[PDB]
Amino acid sequence: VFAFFAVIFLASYTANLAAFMIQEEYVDTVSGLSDRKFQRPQEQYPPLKFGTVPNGSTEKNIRSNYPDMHSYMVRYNQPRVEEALTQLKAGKLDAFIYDAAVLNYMARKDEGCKLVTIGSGKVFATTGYGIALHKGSRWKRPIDLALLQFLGDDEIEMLERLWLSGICHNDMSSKLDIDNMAGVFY
Amino acid sequence: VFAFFAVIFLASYTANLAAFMIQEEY
Amino acid sequence: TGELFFRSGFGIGMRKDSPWKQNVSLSILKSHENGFMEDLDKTWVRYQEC
Amino acid sequence: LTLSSAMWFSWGFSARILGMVWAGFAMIIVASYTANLAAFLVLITGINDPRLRNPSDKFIYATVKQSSVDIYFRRQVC
Amino acid sequence: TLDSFMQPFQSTLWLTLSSAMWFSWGFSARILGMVWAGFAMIIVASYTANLAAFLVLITGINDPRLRNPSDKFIYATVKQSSVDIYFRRQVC
Amino acid sequence: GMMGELLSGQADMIVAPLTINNERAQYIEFSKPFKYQGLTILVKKEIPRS
Ligand SMILES: *[C@@H]1O[C@H](CO)[C@@H](O[C@@H]2O[C@H](CO)[C@@H](O)[C@H](O)[C@H]2NC(C)=O)[C@H](O)[C@H]1NC(C)=O
Ligand SMILES: *[C@@H]1O[C@H](CO)[C@@H](O[C@@H]2O[C@H](CO)[C@@H](O)[C@H](O)[C@H]2NC(C)=O)[C@H](O)[C@H]1NC(C)=O
Repeated sequence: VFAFFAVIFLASYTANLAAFMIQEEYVDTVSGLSDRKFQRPQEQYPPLKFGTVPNGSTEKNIRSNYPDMHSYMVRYNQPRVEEALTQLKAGKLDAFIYDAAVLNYMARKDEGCKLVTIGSGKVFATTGYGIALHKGSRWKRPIDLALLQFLGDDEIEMLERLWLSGICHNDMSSKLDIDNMAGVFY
Repeated sequence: VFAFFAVIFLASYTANLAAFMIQEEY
Repeated sequence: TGELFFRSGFGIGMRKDSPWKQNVSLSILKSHENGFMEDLDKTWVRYQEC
Repeated sequence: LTLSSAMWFSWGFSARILGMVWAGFAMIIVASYTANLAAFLVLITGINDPRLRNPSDKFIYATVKQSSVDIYFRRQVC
Repeated sequence: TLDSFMQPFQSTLWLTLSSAMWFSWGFSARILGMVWAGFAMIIVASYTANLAAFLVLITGINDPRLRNPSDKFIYATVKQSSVDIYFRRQVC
Repeated sequence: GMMGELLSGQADMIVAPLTINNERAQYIEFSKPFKYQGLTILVKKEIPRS
């Protein structure tokens, strides 16, 4: 009676928690520049550095948005993007602030457990690339059409699927059980 | 001793047969 | 659901060759580059998650 | 005495050996039952969907008339 | 199936003396003992489900490595064979 | 439709969730986009199982 229902409930709970943890795994990080931590690097454990390579749109935006952050981020990688990625993989660099497309491709191509922050969807100041042409040039009207005509088809989509790819989709713990046992025994 | 190993073996068997059955009966 | 199939952004349309095109586009781009666009977005969309 | 023992081990000389084997069989059975429930508990896409590529009467793939989606659909071949 | 499950178990493993071992291998003092036995049962159930989850936890030309050349993989074929001809015509 | 309000001189600036496509860019002029987005599938779905 009571014991049969008890063992059935125990079996159901075991199966339920097994399926609960089996289809449950996700990784998340800080919210990005909106956080006060990025706004205020000076903390109890200040960030090691912010990898904003100068002479770019990111540098201009960050200088014209948060002058204090731009001044603090002077410990930036000069040579190239690859050196900064290697340094971050080793561990000297704390976080990298750079162009969304290049960083996303590097994440999707590079191996290991390195992932872009959750700000992939919440990318800051999403502007997009472009094909700059001379001021007031007559070439504006055709290209504006033609490239756009590329977009309203499978051309650019398939081409992007071809060139920029690589998998390693930018999506495990045990101490929660110890936390549970500590809480129960408390 | 014997009983701890017995319950560990029972747990391992339950898990093994569960993972086995997860991909059976086609 | 589904992968995005037409990745073209929105736009504020106007009559052809109107004198405002440069200024309207530049102001929209500046506000988007500034925090104004993100602020207007957060308080108006993506503010609910059930 | 066996009538109560069967219920007890279900809810838990050669006679004792038979009882122990029966208890082990019952334990194996309940383990199989819980694994079965776990497996049972463990046991829609974009424009690539065959229904979305080959028209089907079971699905009403409808959009906004005269909108941009109609224009995008009007140009591709299939 | 050796040393594949006991990664965190030994780390967290750290008349009553016999009762603890018995219920591990299975007034307010009896209530505490019953609650401890239930906690041990929950723990061993979690252990077996964790081992089950751990046990539960390469493509064609569409592979990005097979589309974008990579030095970690040596995608080699038979020289001068038909496969070389098929590869010679497509663009990427 | 509403593009008649712009081409026929009824209006002078189309402010709406306007999507950028070919013939619209052909007849009228646009600006830089202020919101990027794609086309997506909406389907009713019931998650829980008793
Ligand atoms: C951004 O541009 C400036 C301007 O050239 C670069 O400064 C040069 O840096 C190199 C390497 O340290 C020096 O040899 C030059 O003398 C510098 N020129 C000047 C005018 O200061 C700077 O390195 C660039 N930042 C990068 C590439 O990240
Ligand atoms: C577009 O913006 C420019 C920049 O402000 C405007 O040019 C100004 O026009 C006023 C009034 O004619 C002058 O007082 C300023 O000296 C001009 N400044 C510059 C830098 O040109 C222009 O009038 C605007 N056009 C429209 C249609 O809005």
